[PDB]
Amino acid sequence: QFFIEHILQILPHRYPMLLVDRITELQANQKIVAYKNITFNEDVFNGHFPNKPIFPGVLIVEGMAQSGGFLAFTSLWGFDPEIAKTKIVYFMTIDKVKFRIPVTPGDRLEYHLEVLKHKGMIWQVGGTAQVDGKVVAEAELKAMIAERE
Amino acid sequence: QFFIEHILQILPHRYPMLLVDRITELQANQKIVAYKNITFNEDVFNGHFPNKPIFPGVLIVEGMAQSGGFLAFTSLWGFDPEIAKTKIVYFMTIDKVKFRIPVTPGDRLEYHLEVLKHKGMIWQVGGTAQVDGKVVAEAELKAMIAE
Amino acid sequence: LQSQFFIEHILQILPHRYPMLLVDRITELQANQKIVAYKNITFNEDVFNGHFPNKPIFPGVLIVEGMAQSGGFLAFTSLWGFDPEIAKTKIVYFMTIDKVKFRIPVTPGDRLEYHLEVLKHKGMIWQVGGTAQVDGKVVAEAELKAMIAERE
Amino acid sequence: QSQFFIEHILQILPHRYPMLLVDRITELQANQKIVAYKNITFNEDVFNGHFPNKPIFPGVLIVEGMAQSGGFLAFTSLWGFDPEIAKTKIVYFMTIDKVKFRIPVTPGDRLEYHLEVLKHKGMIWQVGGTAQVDGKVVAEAELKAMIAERE
Amino acid sequence: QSQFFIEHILQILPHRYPMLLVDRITELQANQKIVAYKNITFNEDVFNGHFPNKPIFPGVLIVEGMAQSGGFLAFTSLWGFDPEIAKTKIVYFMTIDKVKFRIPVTPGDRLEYHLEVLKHKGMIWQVGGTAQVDGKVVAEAELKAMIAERE
Amino acid sequence: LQSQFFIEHILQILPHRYPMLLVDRITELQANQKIVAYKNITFNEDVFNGHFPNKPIFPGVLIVEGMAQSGGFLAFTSLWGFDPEIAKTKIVYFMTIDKVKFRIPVTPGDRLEYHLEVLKHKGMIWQVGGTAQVDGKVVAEAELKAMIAERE
Ligand SMILES: [Cl-]
Ligand SMILES: [Cl-]
Ligand SMILES: [Cl-]
Ligand SMILES: [Cl-]
Ligand SMILES: [Cl-]
Ligand SMILES: [Cl-]
Repeated sequence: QFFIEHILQILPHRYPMLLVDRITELQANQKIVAYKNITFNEDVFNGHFPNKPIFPGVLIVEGMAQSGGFLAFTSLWGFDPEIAKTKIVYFMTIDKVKFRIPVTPGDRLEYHLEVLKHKGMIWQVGGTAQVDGKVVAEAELKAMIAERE
Repeated sequence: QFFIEHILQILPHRYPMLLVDRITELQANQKIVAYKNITFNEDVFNGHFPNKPIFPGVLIVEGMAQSGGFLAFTSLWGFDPEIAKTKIVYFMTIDKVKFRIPVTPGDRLEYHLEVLKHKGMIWQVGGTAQVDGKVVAEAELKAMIAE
Repeated sequence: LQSQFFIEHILQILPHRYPMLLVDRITELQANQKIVAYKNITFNEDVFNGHFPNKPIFPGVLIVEGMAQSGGFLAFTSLWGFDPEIAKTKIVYFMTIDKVKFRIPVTPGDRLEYHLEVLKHKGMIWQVGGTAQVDGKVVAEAELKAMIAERE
Repeated sequence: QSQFFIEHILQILPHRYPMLLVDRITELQANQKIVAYKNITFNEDVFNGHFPNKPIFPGVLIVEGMAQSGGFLAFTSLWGFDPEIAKTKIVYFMTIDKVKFRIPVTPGDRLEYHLEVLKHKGMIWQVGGTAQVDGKVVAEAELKAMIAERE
Repeated sequence: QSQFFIEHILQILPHRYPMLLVDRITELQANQKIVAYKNITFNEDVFNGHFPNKPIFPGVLIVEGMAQSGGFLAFTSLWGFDPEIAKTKIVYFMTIDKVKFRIPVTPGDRLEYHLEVLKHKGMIWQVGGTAQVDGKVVAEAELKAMIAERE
Repeated sequence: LQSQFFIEHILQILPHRYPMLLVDRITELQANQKIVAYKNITFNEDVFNGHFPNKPIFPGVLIVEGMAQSGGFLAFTSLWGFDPEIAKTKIVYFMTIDKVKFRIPVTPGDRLEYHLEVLKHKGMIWQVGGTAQVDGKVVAEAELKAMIAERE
């Protein structure tokens, strides 16, 4: 399990684009289960939408991407902050995205990603986003890990 | 239950000071149980503290005051959005608060409040704030509803 | 229906608001066919504080979002024309997103131009596909299916 | 020293925007008392939600400002003015008692903190005092906070 | 009235967060002058980038506050405290001149705007004055605005 | 010293940060003489929340700020070329603003182009004057004097 502090040392993302609060499950080269809490106290809700708070679907995808990248990175180098700073995880494609249920404040947005296939630095992950056991979204993504600036 | 939509119709608090996401239990003139999710994606963490996100203890208290306010608006006027939209809430007193465990991103901050006393618009309640079944804080407070 | 709309008009049709209204101006609009709009990218946006420190890159998912909002404007006005009163009773919902591909990173100073075309539409169901471009170059491409839903 | 400005507060207190609620220190006696203040203006984010059409500086933030006042007094009383030592320290609230709000604080108010040390041992400080506007008391509070090395 | 609080300023000026830069009106003489102020606190977003580790209220925002004060003066002089009519007008500023900055403004400062009508002909208002902190002239500037119909 | 600089470069020269860095890219630069730069204007900027609701207008005073920052970039690079270690120790202070005229309101979707020339300069004191332009038209005019000083 990894907490926000650990996440912050692996991912370069910061406020307000770090969308993973905690990692509950992690199997190298296999899968990951992480989540992000959804609360009203988030700036996005001011505009999406007034008097009707709905967590953006694209951000649910961004959350799945971040989880997948965290998976791809730790599988290769484990918990290594120094190496994390020397790498970039670039998302090339995203496909098969489907939104079934709206995520709102109060929900625990859980990400479930598994490694579909990986060769070299190219990693393809897929899975779902869930709230209390039900699939609220699904998607497949492909990332490329490379050397930073 | 009362979801955020409902909460917004009763409490006048708005971003970034509305600190209750959902109401799980309510019993007029008795008690209320609600909660707020804590995530890194909240502006308060930029300054509290950099590299060490800790949900402010005073905001935990504010969240309990708000939970008690909801119970007060409802015990008073039931769920009546139009009477509510004309009021605001003022903090009167806060006492006997203790912080046991720090609340952080990933935590589900559950509020437990019971009414200790009340007269007219002045309400006194007390209880705790809990994370995964454990008490992270205790407090008592008195607020006033006003036109 | 005109073919050019400014932020004043976008605000009357779309429900999105700060910081999630990612379309600044509509330059071309063909009912039931296509729309060409754009969003200016500037460092002065909160998103860059966290994506990323010292290296501002506009989130690929937001590029898609801007594409969806552009398509939503096209879908709505393709049916009711510029009608604020009705627009305020409808909300465009996207059900799917496919074949998204990011080719070039978008950065402050860029003029992110959205190019969406109507692949299929029946009733309130709209399927759109297209690209996001900067200086005539494709920076991303996507396909999305949306639903014109009732706000209440 | 007895007077300190925002430059000095920033070097001592760990708090940062939008949670640094002390703008200036007008006087302080080591291990004894500190007088400081925070300017309240409409141009502050909390006002968007507290409350629309009626800007009222949150009561719990006045308490927060008093605590930070105490923290500054605590830190300088232990290590004097030492930024390098202070940069890795954090401050945890332990308890809050007998607080009472008497007058709403609004934009244009100069919120003045008055804290006195009621007891302190090691990293644990118990301060007590008031928040004043135009020489009048708007709030009272007693609180215990702990200075801790960040780990 | 002679003194207007944030509540009143909100009903007269269209400006909102984070561009409403006047917190209270302490003096107001129809067609002659106005004295108002805005508190300066660290808890303001602008200090995040102007400048990190050195909070200095932007000079262009001091002029803005001065302009806002001039506008209130002009509007109230024509129709008094009338929120209803206020919503149908705009105070378009055409020129700014002779502005000099003497002392930087920092968190903890009380920025007091001192403006006076230099000329009023038809829908054109010319105002000038200074920004002061604790009796000291911090900035001066002249501004010209046009009263028009809100669209 | 080149004549085209991007945000990553501007970030390494000017001390300004969000939400007060109002220059996104430099398109032209002549040491000690002139500079042409620009800032993209988008609805997705916090300042529009209050200036004004339902009618986004980029504040005129912020246009002068942008002109000053472009000037600042000119001054720094003229003085020390592209030098991040030395620039990092400085800040910029406004001294005077003059002859500012606001001819056309700037709104989301506009590309605010700054055109400044060095009127006078000696040491850390720089005096510049020029215009702010949108699609070839003069949107604003201004003259200003600024000083570069150690953050001490
Ligand atoms: Cl959505
Ligand atoms: Cl705390
Ligand atoms: Cl991205
Ligand atoms: Cl309060
Ligand atoms: Cl300045
Ligand atoms: Cl303006």
